[PDB]
Amino acid sequence: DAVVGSIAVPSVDVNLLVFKGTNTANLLAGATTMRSDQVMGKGNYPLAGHHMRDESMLFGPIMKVKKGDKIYLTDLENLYEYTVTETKTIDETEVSVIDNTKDARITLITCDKPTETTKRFVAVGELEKTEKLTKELENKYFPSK
Repeated sequence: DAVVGSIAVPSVDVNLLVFKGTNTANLLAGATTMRSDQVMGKGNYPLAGHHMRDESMLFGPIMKVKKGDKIYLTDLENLYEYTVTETKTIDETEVSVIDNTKDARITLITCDKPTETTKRFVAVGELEKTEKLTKELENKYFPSK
């Protein structure tokens, strides 16, 4: 499989699998990494997720994310907790929001519409804490089916 872990935003009912690489195959599977080099809990961790007509799917609901909602990320070894600090709409050409940073952060990227658009909604969250993933934490923040 191409799964590397999970991401969860409980305030907007987002609970998805994280895939390695943003390609046409992984488009509807879940959240997808955008750089080959990005590491969880370190630098910038950009993730892309499609905005479908069904607003509840994938990264659709992160349109309604506010600061400072929690974003949970895991590689099934560690639980990485981020806190939303900025939400914005940008043009798709502004690739700068994908680049790595010195601060530990997560960058959620989705289309601002389910239709064709050159505009992207971006949610940035700063890392607040890191801890070992346990059964209880996994089931709490990344719960099943």
